[PDB]
Amino acid sequence: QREIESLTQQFEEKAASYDKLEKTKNRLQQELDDLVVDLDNQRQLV
Amino acid sequence: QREIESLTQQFEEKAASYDKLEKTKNRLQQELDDLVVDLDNQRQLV
Amino acid sequence: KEEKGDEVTVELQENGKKVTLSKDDIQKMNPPKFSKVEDMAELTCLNE
Amino acid sequence: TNPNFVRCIIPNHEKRAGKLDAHLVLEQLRCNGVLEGIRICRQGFPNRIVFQEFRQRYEILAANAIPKGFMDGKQACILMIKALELDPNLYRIGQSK
Repeated sequence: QREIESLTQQFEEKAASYDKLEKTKNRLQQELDDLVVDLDNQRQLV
Repeated sequence: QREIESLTQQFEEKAASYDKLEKTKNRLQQELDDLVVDLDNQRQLV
Repeated sequence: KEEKGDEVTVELQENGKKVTLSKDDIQKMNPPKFSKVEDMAELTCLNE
Repeated sequence: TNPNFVRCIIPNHEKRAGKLDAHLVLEQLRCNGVLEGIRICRQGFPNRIVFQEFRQRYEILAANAIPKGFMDGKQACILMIKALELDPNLYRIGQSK
């Protein structure tokens, strides 16, 4: 029972950390795409 | 024992997914930094 | 003001009140030139 | 048919002029998916034209460069696009469009 409780706790903590990472990853992708659009526009201007 | 095995499997799979996400996060940061360096030159050129 | 791990310490400009947010919560400001700008497609950075 | 959307936003539920609930307009804008739509609009390529139409509409700009003899019009389009010196990120050449 101790091992079950420990494993579920570790799984929940890992899942929470994963969820946090996933959100930041998603925003980083959006920022990257928008910066690529900006860079293409600078190339066009030049 | 079934529940122990299930929890360890889920934990290992979650940890593998987390490890993969960590790699992509690291690359995204590098790409962002390099794109900022690119952008910095373009403003000066314009 | 400053940053710490996954978080940022900030002061609201309307009243000077201090508060801490996640680096995922806050969004980048619209520059003065883009104030009331027409087509959303023209924005320097897409922020809700 | 080809639709043209014109989206309208509720400022408040008290039917009042001037007053605006930020959370109402925020969530309406979000569920309308405009923040995602505008991203693909700028990221992709919204204009598109068939190569023969592109040549017949703009050939005047490269009439000295484009050969008179019969061939795949996309070659003539490439020559014209090169004469205009367009950045290759601003367009994409398909088999027809």
